[PDB]
Amino acid sequence: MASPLEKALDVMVSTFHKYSGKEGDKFKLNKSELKELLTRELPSWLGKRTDEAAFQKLMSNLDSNRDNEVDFQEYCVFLSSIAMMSNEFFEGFPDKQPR
Amino acid sequence: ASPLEKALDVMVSTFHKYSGKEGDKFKLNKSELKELLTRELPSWLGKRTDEAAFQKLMSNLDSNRDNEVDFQEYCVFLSSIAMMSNEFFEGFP
Amino acid sequence: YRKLQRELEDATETADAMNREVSSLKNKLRRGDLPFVVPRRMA
Ligand SMILES: [Ca+2]
Ligand SMILES: [Ca+2]
Ligand SMILES: [Ca+2]
Ligand SMILES: [Ca+2]
Repeated sequence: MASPLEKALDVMVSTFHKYSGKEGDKFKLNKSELKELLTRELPSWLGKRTDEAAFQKLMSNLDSNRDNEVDFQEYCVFLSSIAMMSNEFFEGFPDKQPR
Repeated sequence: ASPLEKALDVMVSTFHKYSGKEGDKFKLNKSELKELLTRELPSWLGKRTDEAAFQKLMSNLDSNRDNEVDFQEYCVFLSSIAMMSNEFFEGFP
Repeated sequence: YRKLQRELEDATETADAMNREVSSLKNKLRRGDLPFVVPRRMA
């Protein structure tokens, strides 16, 4: 019954907790868990800067309420931004582009 | 591609399945949003038909006030749904 | 479907704030501020 989009939403939820529940606050991603999730679940989105200083900068900017963790809402804000990049790729093509 | 990477692409593809039907090729009007919700998110439909409720949802989503739902606003919509599903995930173990 | 009315509405009451948060992050990524992530979709 579930549509692809409905299943997609379930993946957003389940992937988060695959990593958040490893250490400390089981409902938030610490630096280590975030790095795991990104590296294992979003490999196509990893940039040319792989250093800790670069990752720290991302962590800090995702951690909007400044509690040193990434909660589900902050995680969704990041996912949205990624989806938007993919959409910009999508909309660059002519309307009848083959697919 | 991981399940998560594929899921994000499904979000993109589903949007354009409906956005291209009328008017602006890259935004959802009221009619297109209603279609997307009904056909792709039936699990989130209200218990009874309620036009006033739908209009209110449209207004909530239309953050930039242009009478349409663009892709970013649609992501916020999907995020809001995921956040509710997450409340369920966490609230009742 | 749901057992109630207006849950999607409840869920999107802070949509404005979230949009402003997403815009901020998207902008940082676009500006190349966060090179740990790709600036544009890649293969
Ligand atoms: Ca944790
Ligand atoms: Ca935080
Ligand atoms: Ca349209
Ligand atoms: Ca709008």
